[PDB]
Amino acid sequence: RRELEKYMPDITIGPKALVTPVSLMNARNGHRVTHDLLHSYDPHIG
Amino acid sequence: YPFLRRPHINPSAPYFWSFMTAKSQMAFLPEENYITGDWTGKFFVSKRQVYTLQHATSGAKVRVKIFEFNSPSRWNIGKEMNTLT
Amino acid sequence: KVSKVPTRSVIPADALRYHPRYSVPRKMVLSNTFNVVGENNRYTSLKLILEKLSGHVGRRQYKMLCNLEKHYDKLKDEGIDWHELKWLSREELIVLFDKVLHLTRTERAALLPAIEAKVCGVLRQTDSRHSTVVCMNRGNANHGWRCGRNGHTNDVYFEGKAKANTAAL
Amino acid sequence: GQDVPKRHTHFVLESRLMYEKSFRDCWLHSVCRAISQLDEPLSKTVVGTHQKMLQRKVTCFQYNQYGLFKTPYYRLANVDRYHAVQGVAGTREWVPYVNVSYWTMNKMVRGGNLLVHRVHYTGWGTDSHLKKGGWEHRWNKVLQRNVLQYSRI
Amino acid sequence: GHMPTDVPRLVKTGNTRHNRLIFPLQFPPATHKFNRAFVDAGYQRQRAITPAEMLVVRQEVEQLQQRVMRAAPKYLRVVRDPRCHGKVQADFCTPEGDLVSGRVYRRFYGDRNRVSAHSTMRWQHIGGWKLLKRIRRGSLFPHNVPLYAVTKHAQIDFPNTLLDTKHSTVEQTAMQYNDPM
Amino acid sequence: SPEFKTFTGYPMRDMRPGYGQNLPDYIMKKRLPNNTHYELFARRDIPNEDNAMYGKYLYD
Amino acid sequence: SYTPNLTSLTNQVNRSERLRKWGSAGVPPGVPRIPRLEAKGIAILHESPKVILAGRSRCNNFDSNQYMLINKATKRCLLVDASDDWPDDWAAFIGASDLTLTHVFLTHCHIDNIINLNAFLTICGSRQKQDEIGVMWCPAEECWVQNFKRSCERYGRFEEMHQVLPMMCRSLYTPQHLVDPVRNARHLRRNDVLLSAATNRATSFIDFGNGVLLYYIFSPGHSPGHMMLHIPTERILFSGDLLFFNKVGRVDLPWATGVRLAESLRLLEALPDNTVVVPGHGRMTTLGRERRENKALQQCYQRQEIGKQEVSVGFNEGYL
Amino acid sequence: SPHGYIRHFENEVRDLLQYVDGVTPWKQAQKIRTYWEVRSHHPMPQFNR
Amino acid sequence: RCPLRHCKTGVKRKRMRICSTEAHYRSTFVEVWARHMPLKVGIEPISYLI
RNA sequence: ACCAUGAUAAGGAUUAUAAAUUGAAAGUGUUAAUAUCAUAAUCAAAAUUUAUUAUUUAUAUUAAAUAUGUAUGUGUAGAUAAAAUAAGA
Ligand SMILES: [Zn+2]
Ligand SMILES: [Zn+2]
Ligand SMILES: [Zn+2]
Repeated sequence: RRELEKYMPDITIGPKALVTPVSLMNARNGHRVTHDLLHSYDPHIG
Repeated sequence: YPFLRRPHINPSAPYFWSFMTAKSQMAFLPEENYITGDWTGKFFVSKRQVYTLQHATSGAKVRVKIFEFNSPSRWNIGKEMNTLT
Repeated sequence: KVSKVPTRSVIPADALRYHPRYSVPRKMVLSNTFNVVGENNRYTSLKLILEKLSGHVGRRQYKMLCNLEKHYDKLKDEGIDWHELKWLSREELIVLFDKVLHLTRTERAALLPAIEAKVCGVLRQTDSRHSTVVCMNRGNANHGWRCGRNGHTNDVYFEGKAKANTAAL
Repeated sequence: GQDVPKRHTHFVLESRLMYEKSFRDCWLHSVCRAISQLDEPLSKTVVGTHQKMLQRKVTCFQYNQYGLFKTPYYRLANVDRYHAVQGVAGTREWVPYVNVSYWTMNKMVRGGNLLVHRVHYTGWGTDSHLKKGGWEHRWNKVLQRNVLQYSRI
Repeated sequence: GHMPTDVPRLVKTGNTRHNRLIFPLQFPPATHKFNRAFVDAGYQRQRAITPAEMLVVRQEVEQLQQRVMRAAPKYLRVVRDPRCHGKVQADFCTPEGDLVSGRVYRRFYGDRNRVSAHSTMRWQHIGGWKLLKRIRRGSLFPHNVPLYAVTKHAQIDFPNTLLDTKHSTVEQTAMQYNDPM
Repeated sequence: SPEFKTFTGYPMRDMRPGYGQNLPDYIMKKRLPNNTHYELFARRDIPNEDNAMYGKYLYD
Repeated sequence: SYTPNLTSLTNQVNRSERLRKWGSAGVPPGVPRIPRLEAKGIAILHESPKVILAGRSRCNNFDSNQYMLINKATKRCLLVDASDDWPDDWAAFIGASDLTLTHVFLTHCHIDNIINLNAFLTICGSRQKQDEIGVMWCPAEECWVQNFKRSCERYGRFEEMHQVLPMMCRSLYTPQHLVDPVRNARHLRRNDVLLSAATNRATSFIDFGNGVLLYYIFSPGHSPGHMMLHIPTERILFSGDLLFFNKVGRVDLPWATGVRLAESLRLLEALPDNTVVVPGHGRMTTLGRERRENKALQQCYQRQEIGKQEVSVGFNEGYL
Repeated sequence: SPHGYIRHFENEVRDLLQYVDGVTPWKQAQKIRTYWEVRSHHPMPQFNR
Repeated sequence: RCPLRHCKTGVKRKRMRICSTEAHYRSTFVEVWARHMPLKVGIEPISYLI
């Protein structure tokens, strides 16, 4: 990665850019995260 | 067969910047030319990453899925790796 | 012409075993948990032999009075396996039976037929994925008390799987 | 047996999640593409350097999302659920209503599960819109029913 | 932990079927200077091939073909065309006077355990899965590779060639089971 | 035009060659695929229809 | 299967075994009728100057077979184990060949044999309208004709449930009805043959016409009354359910004895090897092939040699 | 909850864009370049089609 | 004796009778004229004995 | 998996005694050759995805040449709106 980052510039906002707020749940069909796997907000799946 | 809906996806002088490239120049570089998050390192980069000046300036490792480019030059800057092979 | 049925003069007694198709039964390979011999897989042969020594025996289902399954949990936290139990000498078993296990005279009398025979703790193949069949053949000291038959050779914990690899465990 | 091998059921259940991932971020990927590719000013309030810095901030926000489903719908919209026969959408080896292949559609017809009426294979069926202009005229009639009959506000 | 043998281990998987388990006894390569320091982990060699390399490997090919010709009369003869749906199943003229039907799998399945030092890309060339897929009938197939679910075809006394197919069904049944009417 | 075969009084297609997804004007007026037929396809097209109406452990 | 009494409803393993076999349904799916699709035609298996054997394989979803012996001289046909899901081709075959259906032979009275027997006598009896068809069977199968309705409930044959069997009707061996003096299509069946278990090579035969004799052989073990058919002039043995290709009949059904089946396999060792045995299921074989490569016959004589007094042979997975 | 087109999402576009600059620093967003800014390092980027 | 010559299946099946091989060749204009189909690869089945 | 499937070709017959109707058109029988792997103990061909000097058929590129002599296919396709050199021995 440290030799990858010279010709490929690094834009790392962090994990905060992947969690959309609670006001954007119904626009995103109930989700808040942008992970490649889906995430359920119930404790039974968790 | 439908028109240009195949799942499995050439030099030209007057159509150099308009063949197998983006429509507009004001549009930004694609996601493959930037680091998204914390990575452990990729074995290959994708072929739709546009060759920049820093590819030929630094020249650490160019890994195209294989293709290892050890010839840095200025004629490759401004177009992706699909036209480079 | 009347052809004769091909029979044999000397036939072993296990050839009279019944199959519903009169054929060879299916040999289903074991689970993926038995691939590497670890601490969870070491004492599953010790678990099953102590189960058969406490359950009902025979066609009349004679219940074994002494329960040898209560001594299973105190055997595995010591780290002594069923294969390690066969490597214990007579001097080391009296230390194990009196001090550690606290085996009584009637519970030692029922476990001793399993130790005097040196039964190999190799999980045999069955028609099911969950196998409760151990090879009850007598072991030899040349092959590590593994009975040396059907590929049970000197480190084989499970039939169809790899060796023990005692450098790890 | 039994109904399907479990490798095909795990394959189509990933396709259902790719539909569910498509429903998750089709709003957010569309709005972030539309502002970052717009060079006209967004508003009277935001102009000049406030527009150019906002388009650059929305571009790295678009690029930092690992796993953003930007795959189009027609790439894997040909997955069959009862059998593993893979067809291609657009040709006769796929039917769009019951969403099965040509091999599965015949066995549902030969099995008697679904209720379909057979027409002569050189006609246009019975709907007058299909007999009039073909597939494209019926393609416009559903648009007239779903959208264009409503005076939108 | 497998010890090298030349006797196939016959595992009877049912009536009229068994399993032939034998392994083809891998030999070490030549120790000349062109085989040394070969880049194996790269798989993308761009080193210039001198004609001295091609003449050395020509003599190694003649040495390897001379070794494989000694085992050639012990091989099988593919007599019917192989079918290929994952597995490869063909018919063989064995050097025992028998017609067998065996299957060849792509991945490794040993006689005692599945653990080995080969990949799937290796063993598909070792066990003849790449071989039997690409050859048609009339060619050789090795006996040293393992064969799975080999079934011997039944034999009659009189030759079935130049026999009339317009016989009735119950006398064609009596003719094929070696008890003619 | 009423003297054509595919006569519908609304313009079904706008006469613009190259009206693709890259233009942001198409993005603003397009219908999002929420609660469409694709949402019916994601939750109903299951290889076992009894795995969409209950759980197997709950029924057993 | 059986009657759901009080202890079968209060048993947890009855609810558990029905979950293992059939999944979440719990009810066994029956054995349905073969439709007009996926059905083959009637084949001519054997042609001889005395008789003609015409058959059809896999005529039921039990994978049973339907055969018919056609006499060349008398033009008289005889069905063996009349169970076809479509007995309309068989009526058209005897109508277009100028044949007269006189009797129906039945080896045993399981549901793989008499499921369409009332359909066979009605359809073929209607064609001779423009002497009725007899039934030849053994009275030891009386216990299986009482449970014909129970077998149709378990295998989903609801249309043949409420049908009185023609062999249950009043024959000449039964007392007659005393009807009011103020109708014999169902009151009396004069054409009915009851076969005796004392089967010999001398007098236990059926004169089929033009000098061919059908020696019926009593061979129980798969069923209480199991009558094979042996034609010694033509080397044809209709074993029924006794002997198939590389397997024998089941014993895991009621009134099926394993030691009776082994005695039934021993009473065919005097027949020649070219006797083409014609089973009720599957492919036909020869008796010489089964003496060499059948493990059920091999186990039957191996236990006999080592001294087993009660040799018990029989299948638990196979044909009904 | 709005449905259909993006024109019906007034608050959600407002809630997204304020959240977009809220987490993103300008130290990160300056490194993203366009296509013509990369093409200027070519010996000749511009010629008529 | 050849097992395909004395096999059980070859009594009622004519296909399981010939222990042969087949050679492939680029057919000439004479064969594509007399067979009415243009075969760029022709099939010659042969039985041989060395 | 070695069952007894099913496809090919060939010959037969019945009706029009009306100028009306948009519209005088529809139903029923026999022989040759070919062919027949489902009551049994497994596994990823193209289940299946992706990539490299290399194998094709197609895709378009793609040229000279009058000194003489010269260069004919089977097929592949679209909707379908001309017709008498062969003996009813
Ligand atoms: Zn052992
Ligand atoms: Zn029966
Ligand atoms: Zn039966």
